[PDB]
This record gives sequence, structure tokens and C-alpha cells, in this order.
Amino acid sequence: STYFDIRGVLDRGPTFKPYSGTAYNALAPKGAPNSCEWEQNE
Amino acid sequence: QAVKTTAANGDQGNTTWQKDSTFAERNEIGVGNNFAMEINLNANLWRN
Repeated sequence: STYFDIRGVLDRGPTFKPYSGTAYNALAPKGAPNSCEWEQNE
Repeated sequence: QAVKTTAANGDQGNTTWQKDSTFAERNEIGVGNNFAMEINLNANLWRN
């Protein structure tokens, strides 16, 4: 019957990623940029 | 190509000089929905 009980806090770290693939514009074309503008010479 | 509001005395919103002094002259801009090619998937797989 006997067993220990432990409660506490943990931080998994900044190198955690539980899922495969990606979760931001999943169907976005692998190279397509977005609306942007950039500088250039004369 | 691009522009800028003129002296704006009245009804001069489209009345415009050439702002491209700061920009290019043939900047690329798209219109409307992008090109697309639909293809159904599951039924094709089941048929295969």
C-alpha cells in the first residue's frame, strides 16, 4: 500500500518541441515570401 | 507606378505628381486571388 507523494515545479527548457511539422501557415508554399519591400541603389 | 497628393487645393487626390522619385518605376504588384490548381485527393487514392 505505502508509496511516496511528491509535488513540485519543473521547467522543460527552451529546446522542447512535442509535435512534428509546423503550426504557422502550414499549407504555405515552401518558398513563397509575403508582402514586403526593400531598399536598393539607383 | 506610384504617386503623391498634389497641392490639394480641391479634388486633387488622384491629381498627382510622380512619387517614384523615392521609389522604382516598374514595381511589381499583384491583383486579386493568386493562381491555383485544384486537385481532389482521397477519392483518387481510393480509386488507385
